[PDB]
Amino acid sequence: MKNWKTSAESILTTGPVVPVIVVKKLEHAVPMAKALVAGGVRVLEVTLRTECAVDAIRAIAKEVPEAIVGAGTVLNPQQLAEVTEAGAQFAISPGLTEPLLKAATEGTIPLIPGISTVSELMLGMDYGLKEFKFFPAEANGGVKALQAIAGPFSQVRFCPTGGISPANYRDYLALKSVLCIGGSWLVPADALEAGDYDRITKLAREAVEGAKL
Amino acid sequence: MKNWKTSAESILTTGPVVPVIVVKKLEHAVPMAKALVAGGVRVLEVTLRTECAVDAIRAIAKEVPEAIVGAGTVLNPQQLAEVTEAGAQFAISPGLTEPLLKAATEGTIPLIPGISTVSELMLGMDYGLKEFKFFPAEANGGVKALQAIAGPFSQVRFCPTGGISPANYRDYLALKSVLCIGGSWLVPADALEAGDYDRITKLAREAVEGAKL
Amino acid sequence: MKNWKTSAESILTTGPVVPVIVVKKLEHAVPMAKALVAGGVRVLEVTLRTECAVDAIRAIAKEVPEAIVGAGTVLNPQQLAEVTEAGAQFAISPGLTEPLLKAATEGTIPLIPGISTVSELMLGMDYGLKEFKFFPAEANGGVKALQAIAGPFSQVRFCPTGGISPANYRDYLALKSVLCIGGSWLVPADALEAGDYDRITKLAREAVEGAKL
Repeated sequence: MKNWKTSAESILTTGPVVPVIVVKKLEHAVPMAKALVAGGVRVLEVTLRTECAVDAIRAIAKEVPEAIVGAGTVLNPQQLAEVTEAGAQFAISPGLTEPLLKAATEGTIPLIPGISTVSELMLGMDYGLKEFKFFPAEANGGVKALQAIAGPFSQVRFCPTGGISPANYRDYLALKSVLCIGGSWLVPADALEAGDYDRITKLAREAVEGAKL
Repeated sequence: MKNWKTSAESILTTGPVVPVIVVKKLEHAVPMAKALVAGGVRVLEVTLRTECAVDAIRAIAKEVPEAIVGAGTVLNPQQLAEVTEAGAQFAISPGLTEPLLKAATEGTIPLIPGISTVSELMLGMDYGLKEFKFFPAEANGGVKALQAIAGPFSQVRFCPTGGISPANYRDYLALKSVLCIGGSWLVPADALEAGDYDRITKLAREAVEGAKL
Repeated sequence: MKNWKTSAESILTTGPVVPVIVVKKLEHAVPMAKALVAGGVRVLEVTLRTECAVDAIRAIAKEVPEAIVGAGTVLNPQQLAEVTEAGAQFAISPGLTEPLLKAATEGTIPLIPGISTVSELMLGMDYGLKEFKFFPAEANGGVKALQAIAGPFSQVRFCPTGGISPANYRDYLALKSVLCIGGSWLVPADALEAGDYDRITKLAREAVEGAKL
């Protein structure tokens, strides 16, 4: 993608786990980010699901240069522009649309959009995309659905998200078409409150080590 | 929606159950409508699946003005225009398309379209819709699928239809994102054959009572 | 379809099984095709998943006149034009897109595109299509998903492909909405590589026989 200095591919190959973060209290954002990085996890997807999401991205971009912070739940060009202005290095959407694909490919940061069907995948491919999220992974029919969906497209790569846990992420990572998975367990909503970051570091370290072979 | 004097939201918040109606003999339409209204069920989806469907909508709008009569299985702008002219107060589609979303938003009655994936949901959201049918519910993976799909979208509301019955409607109604469900069991064929409209009134009454809490 | 001398329907009604072919070695294409025809299987889908695919289609169209050869994995107008020029009698795609639907209906050969949802089906129906692939059949939820999806569309017909084998093709063929199925087992990759043509003829004959009643 000519307008993207950082490729979507590089974002996904950084590590085997991309945490799907929901941040309710802004003050927890930076420490949380540092804790994840200290555990070996650098690509951070801050979902636009709370009022302070954009401000958390901005704060993490400024105070934690060691993170590759991005946005999640980007639903339209308007939000895409807002997270870009805030410093997102990448954007994730749970699905795709023509206006979002047009705005993203014309913009400066990579978009890795979710798909659930081959038709949706083909529409992203019409805009030159090769990297996608497979969301909701389990609900779309998990590993087997993903193996079927990917069968006719040898060059495509995914980051399945949705119902993935330490119990099954290895099943996904074993696939040739999968580069990494998205998960919510590295940052327990209740771990935030009270200032419990060592817990988060530990979980991240275990996620990374549990991913090998 | 600026062109819609009756909102899509008000159609779905009217009651917990929207009967999905397949009218084979025109003469049954009006008495069936009155019987459903007597039992407290007023939002009536007359599917464009039988030859007399548009005539039933027109007869119900004329003889049972208190019912909120609408059309179902609306597949394109041409059908939407026909049911609108016939007196439909709302239109339901099993899936969505851009010309259908465009024609609907340019028109006078609300469209509540079905979606099965987040991408389809996002395309509806680009036209500013917030109310959707989740069809076919069970085959799309039922409750869990809907819970995964709805997780990143806090403002959207659904009316799941497809495989819902007394056995499981409460499961769907309990979700925060669900306002009502679509079902076919309120109008049994044998009650019509018997002219036992009281059976239909009773079933509607039970559907509504069984939905509380 | 006015620009299609051969209807999409005639393609699907020719036989109960359409082999999904992956030809790695160009030299094996013609005798493979003759072996399938000798076993009673004429509609051949040569997928655009190998470098020699378009040449295989050309060689089969010229040399095995009793075969109805077409292309598979057609992803955009460019590929459609190319297989059209090489002699394909039909095109199959794993999903659909407006550009693909528009180029196909303006063209000379039938496109039977795959769908997974009612919205995808409706988009195809906006361009006048009545015949579709249901891909990936099993991952989409198999027979039940297909039954639910087709319930509101009495005129639509399908060719399910994806996870279908002798163990279950009968379950699909028994549906009133199914005209035939697509499968990969008649042409085992290892038989094509070695030139086991009597084996291929035998598998084809068993496929056809096992499909009755």
